[PDB]
Amino acid sequence: EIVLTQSPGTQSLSPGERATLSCRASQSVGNNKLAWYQQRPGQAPRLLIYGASSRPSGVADRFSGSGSGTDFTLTISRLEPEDFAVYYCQQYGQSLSTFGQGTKVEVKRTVAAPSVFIFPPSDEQLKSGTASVVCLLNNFYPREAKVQWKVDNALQSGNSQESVTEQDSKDSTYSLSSTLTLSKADYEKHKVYACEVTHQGLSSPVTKSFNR
Amino acid sequence: QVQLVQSGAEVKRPGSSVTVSCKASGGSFSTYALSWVRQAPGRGLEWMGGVIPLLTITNYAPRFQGRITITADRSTSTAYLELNSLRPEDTAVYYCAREGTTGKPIGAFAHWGQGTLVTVSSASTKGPSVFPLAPSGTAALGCLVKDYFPEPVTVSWNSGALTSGVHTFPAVLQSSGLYSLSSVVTVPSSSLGTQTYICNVNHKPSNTKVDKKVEP
Amino acid sequence: NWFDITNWLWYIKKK
Repeated sequence: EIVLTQSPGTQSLSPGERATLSCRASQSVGNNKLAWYQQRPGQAPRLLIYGASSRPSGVADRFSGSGSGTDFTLTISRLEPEDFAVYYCQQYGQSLSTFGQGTKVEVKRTVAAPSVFIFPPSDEQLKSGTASVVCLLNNFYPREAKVQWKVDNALQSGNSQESVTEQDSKDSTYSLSSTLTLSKADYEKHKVYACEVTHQGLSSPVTKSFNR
Repeated sequence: QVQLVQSGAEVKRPGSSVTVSCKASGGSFSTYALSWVRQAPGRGLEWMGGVIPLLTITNYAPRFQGRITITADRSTSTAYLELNSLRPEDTAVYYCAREGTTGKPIGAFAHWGQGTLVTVSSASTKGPSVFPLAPSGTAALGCLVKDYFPEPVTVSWNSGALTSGVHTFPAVLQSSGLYSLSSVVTVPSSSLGTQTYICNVNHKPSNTKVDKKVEP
Repeated sequence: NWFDITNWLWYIKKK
């Protein structure tokens, strides 16, 4: 099986800048049968390059492919806003075709600390036997952030989940939502509900809390 | 010219089999290679296999050899993927993909279907509860859309009039096998006294359509 | 290579 390595898996670049994306193969790709695809969130992939260097009509000429053997490169001469997306390489030089894991090209911007908000459970939800506490981390950059839930200063495990938005098209930030879920009976056993946030933009962790 | 149209979303129980169709319109169906590629949530593309209809020549990835069948009906220009012994990790968007031309074929996949979401789950259709996230220069407020199945849910604010500062998050899959999502908006604190904020939640499978007023 | 078969089918169906 040919393993395709796309490293780095993320590149943070500015509009107008050049991008070069690497695809390294574990063994020689037969007849340079290497393709590149773009994929935007919630869309099917789109072919950019085939045969290592051939560009279909309709693909912008700011995209070019090069390389042979085990060493392939996708070049974007000047990034336009629509070029911030995920790029996948694919080899089809053997009957077992394989894809790389993708490189996300994202917009670099200044570091932004999250604005943190905590929401107690609604009286409506409490009537139903469950309690959900939500922590919002709004408009931060870069994407890496950590949330810890503490209940009466006890670190929680196994009772929270989180998700993160796509990079905002206007301000290039991310946001994150985390939900801590307890039974109503367990929620009523504790007083202090806290979410503790770690991020590059914060010199020390930020805690938002309420007392039940 | 070439258009690939797939069958609709499927919910399948663990251990069952799923069949996804791909109907091609335009071009020549019999002599061009059709592949299936899947993508699990938040993960990469994975080539599964393909068929050349004219020769009935299949080519399966070793990972799927023993659980996959790809067939082609020349009379209807339709290709089919069958995947057996389904497991939760088979939850993915399944795409059909046909090679391009320079016509002379290129191997690489120029033409893609719209994708088919296959969800492998023991859960039954369930509409969400919609709970306010009440606000405490800037305030945050939102709605928690809790315990629904299957995907998707859509959310707007003020019937689409409010988009600035809105973040609707990806759903999470809870230990019950039900989904939960949140949607938030940041607004000026001064607007809380007087402006109405309504989250419009739509879950078509359960016919859950809630317009939740979120107030201080 | 299965990915080369349709190129052969194209070549032989021209002539």
